[PDB]
Amino acid sequence: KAQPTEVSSILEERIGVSDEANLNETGRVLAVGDGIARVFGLNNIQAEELVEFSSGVKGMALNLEPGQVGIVLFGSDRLVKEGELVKRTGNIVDVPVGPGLLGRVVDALGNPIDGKGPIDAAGRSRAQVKAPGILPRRSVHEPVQTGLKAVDALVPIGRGQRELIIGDRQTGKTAVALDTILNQKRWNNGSDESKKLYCVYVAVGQKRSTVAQLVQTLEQHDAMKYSIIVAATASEAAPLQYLAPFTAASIGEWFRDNGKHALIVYDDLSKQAVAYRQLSLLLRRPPGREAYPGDVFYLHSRLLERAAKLSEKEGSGSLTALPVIETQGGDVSAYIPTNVISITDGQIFLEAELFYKGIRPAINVGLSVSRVGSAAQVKALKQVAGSLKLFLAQYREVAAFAQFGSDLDASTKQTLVRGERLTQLLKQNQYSPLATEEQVPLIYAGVNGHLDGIELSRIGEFESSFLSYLKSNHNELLTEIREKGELSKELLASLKSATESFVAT
Amino acid sequence: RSVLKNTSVIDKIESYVKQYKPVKIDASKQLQVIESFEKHAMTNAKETESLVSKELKD
Amino acid sequence: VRYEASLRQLEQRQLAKSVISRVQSELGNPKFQEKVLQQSISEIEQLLSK
Ligand SMILES: Nc1ncnc2c1ncn2[C@@H]1O[C@H](COP(=O)(O)OP(=O)(O)OP(=O)(O)O)[C@@H](O)[C@H]1O
Repeated sequence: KAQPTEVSSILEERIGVSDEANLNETGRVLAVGDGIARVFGLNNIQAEELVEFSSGVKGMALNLEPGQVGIVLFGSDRLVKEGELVKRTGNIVDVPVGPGLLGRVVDALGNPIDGKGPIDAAGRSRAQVKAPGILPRRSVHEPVQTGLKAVDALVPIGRGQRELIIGDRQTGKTAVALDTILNQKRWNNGSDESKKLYCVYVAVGQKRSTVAQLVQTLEQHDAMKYSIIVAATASEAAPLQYLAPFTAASIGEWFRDNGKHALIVYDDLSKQAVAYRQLSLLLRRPPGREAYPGDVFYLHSRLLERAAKLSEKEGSGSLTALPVIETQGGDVSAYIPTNVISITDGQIFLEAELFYKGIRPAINVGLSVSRVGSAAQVKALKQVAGSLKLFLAQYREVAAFAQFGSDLDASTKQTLVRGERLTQLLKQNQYSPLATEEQVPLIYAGVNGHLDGIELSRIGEFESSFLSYLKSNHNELLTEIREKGELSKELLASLKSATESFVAT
Repeated sequence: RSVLKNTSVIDKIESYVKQYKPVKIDASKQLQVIESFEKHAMTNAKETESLVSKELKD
Repeated sequence: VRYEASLRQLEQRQLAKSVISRVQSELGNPKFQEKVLQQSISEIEQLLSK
């Protein structure tokens, strides 16, 4: 209505700034080609200072020289014209942080693209913040319940444990962190903030239609009330795609330094490396391996180091990071991923053939591992999955061994049958997260060989059948697993009886 | 309701729901055929029970 | 509520083409002439602040 004209006219009153508009920055643009611009003047400019051109496009002054300063653009060069007037902000590049960012969808600069008006920001924060030192940290001791079966079973995640999701094109990578965010609805509907866990998804270099459908889907399952989307789509400039994950990392630091717990998801760092080498080659800087500048390790390094678990002295904040790396044909020896593997605290490899067999999630257990996840696994899951990874590696040993058609003893054929049941067990449809109380009895049935008499095709209906069985009947045991997160011997035997009851069908 | 500033129907559909707030009563209709089913049940059950309690000691 | 937000956005884009109408109203004026004195007194106010 006219209330937008009211708000815009109050902003016209601010437009008061003209009465104190004596900028000590303005200088002419010498040249501006190939995503860069040399500007004369600006003799009190700062290093990595945000400036704004006369055509409204902002920029970061990245390299300072006696004579000129090279400023990168934050958009197309079609708007910037030679010889114009370049006002400096007066600031190193900062972004809005605050709670009102939840639900909104912004650019790399916090300017919202959802069309939902301005941003209720609680402050501005620099992009290239130092990562915290070794002393205000703590080893992770709190779980991140992703809701997926084999993820929460085999590779548990601590609050702040930097875990890589690596895979290939169209291999179910995005759906993993997506359903993790959807699992976080359990406690974001709750009330304890230390149980709560806030979600920031960083879509860079991707299709705007894809991001729109993702935001749509997060509104359908109502994850949006705790979600923050950072869009750096492929139409936009390479420095925006370079810059945006640092900004979202600053947002995660805003949540972490408030004592709260937060989750950031990078998707993908691969295109960020493409944008960064696009920058560096347009900086005329020499490349190294696979035409990348040698600091690209330092790039994703200095990005991902700003994510850990704060100690109690800092208020016990945490920030967990989920990077995504698209590789080329299952290669794990390209220069870009081998850098990331040297940074993150573990790997979640998605084999293309397993999803080609429709096994979704397509987890290669033999490659995927976490380093310190076992310290923060759910204690019941830590009780019930000790033999599980051993048995699955055992079944993997006889997986390639059984292809020759040779008959075997009852031990290895037993492991073959039970590992087939466990393999067909851990499939899980999209948008179907599972609580820990739900994940425990499937593991307890899978360990104790009860699935062996069941048909291999019958396992999928058996899962939902036994779950609805327990939710109908042994709902008290579900509450016990919820409250304790730890199975006593009495809970163990009651669980055994409750299983073997429905195992009789 | 106050989210929609152009309300115009929310009173209508709200009083429509409060109108049909007595939705429909349930169906506790079986008290005559169901007791006949459990009558045949108790019949054949006590037949079986008396026969096996005799024939065990027999 | 969906149509309410849709109507707000249609109002906003019709006021955007009304902003075009306002600009075309502002273009043909001797505000072009008078507003030079605006800048004059203004720059007086800014430079007399220091
Ligand atoms: N558990 C699942 N249930 C149903 N569909 C799934 C599941 N896992 C993966 N998929 C399918 O895999 C396809 C790819 O999803 P996703 O985008 O996560 O893969 P990706 O490797 O991340 O692709 P991109 O990297 O291009 O986003 C989707 O079409 C989705 O339907």
